[PDB]
Amino acid sequence: TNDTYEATYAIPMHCENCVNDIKACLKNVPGINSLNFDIEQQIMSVESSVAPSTIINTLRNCGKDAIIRGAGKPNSSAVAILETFQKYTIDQKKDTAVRGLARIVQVGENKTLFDITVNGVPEAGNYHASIHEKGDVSKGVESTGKVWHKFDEPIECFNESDLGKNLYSGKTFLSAPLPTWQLIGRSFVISKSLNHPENEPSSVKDYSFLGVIARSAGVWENNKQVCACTGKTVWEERKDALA
Amino acid sequence: VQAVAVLKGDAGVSGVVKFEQASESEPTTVSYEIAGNSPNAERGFHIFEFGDATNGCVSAGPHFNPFKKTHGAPTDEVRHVGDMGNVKTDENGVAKGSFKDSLIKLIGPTSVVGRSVVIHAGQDDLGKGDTEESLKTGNAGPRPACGVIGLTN
Ligand SMILES: [Zn+2]
Ligand SMILES: [Zn+2]
Repeated sequence: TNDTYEATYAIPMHCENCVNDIKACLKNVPGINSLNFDIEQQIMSVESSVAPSTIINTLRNCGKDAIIRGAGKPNSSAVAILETFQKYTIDQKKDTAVRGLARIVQVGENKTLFDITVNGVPEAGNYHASIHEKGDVSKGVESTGKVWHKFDEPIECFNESDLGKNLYSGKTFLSAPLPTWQLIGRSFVISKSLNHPENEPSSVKDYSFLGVIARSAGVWENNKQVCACTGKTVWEERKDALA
Repeated sequence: VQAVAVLKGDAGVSGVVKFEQASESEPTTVSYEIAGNSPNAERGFHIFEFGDATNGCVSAGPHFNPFKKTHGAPTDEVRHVGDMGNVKTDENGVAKGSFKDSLIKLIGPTSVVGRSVVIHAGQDDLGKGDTEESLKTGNAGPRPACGVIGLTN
């Protein structure tokens, strides 16, 4: 079981039993080689073959809220936020465009893990992930060129979404002999053939969301905490209240 | 080698940035067009170390600084390789221009492919300010739209 990678998650742990509960919360999660608690900087370093989502969710269902801050050797991990590039008749009027996330981690000289999550698709069903030639999302999936690699495990979206009472979600933990260096810069696409393409006022055939595969900070590689902003005006705030 | 980043963001600012570079040694040519910006003004324009936005600005890290230096202007010698200074905007809030850089590269160990491009809501003080702050971000304030640099053509 070489497919292990190290990840660091920030979780508050400055209470009497905080750590013990985390230790407890993950005790049954198969696939975890080790946990390290740096109580000082309140960070949990985790060695495993598990999907980051698994770690983050197992903890959520236990009230503990963890925030991943790094994963893998530097330059061994990537992230791809999956968004739609047009609105569908089946989407909701006031929705944003995010639909899923592909968190990539290299675990072998030639083998990377893919923690694919989809939360909130309007049409239940089996979606298909694949990596496309280009990381150009200027014209949606069209501007991404031909397929670079097609995954086979489907992404079953039938579970109920915490977002909407009738939205769906899914997840799938794939693995491919694709090194991270050939992945970054390209695009990750998840799409399904629409059940009724007839109802979309456009030549649209598939319901798809994608994103360019970006570089993610490796374990202990990024310590940015906050960031620049301005404002917080009361006179500005009033004008907004009386528009 | 060609790259491109599409700038989006819930701020009404949006646009596209293109990169061209024949060989690692030769300079990269940056081309850009961005609407939604304030009219007749200057806006910061940096390349962050990561493209990961799973946590916004934070997950993106600081300005891509492979050579461990301080914040500066594209002109200055001492600068983060991701310091593209300020882009000017016409009377319609549209910034349109191009330039060449010798530090920014689409090839080799310092490739910016996969990292993100951002445009701020304020003017970049190019590190010519007082504060330590100035030598870090340059005080360009908030960042209304960004994007990941991806391979293309
Ligand atoms: Zn404390
Ligand atoms: Zn800088």
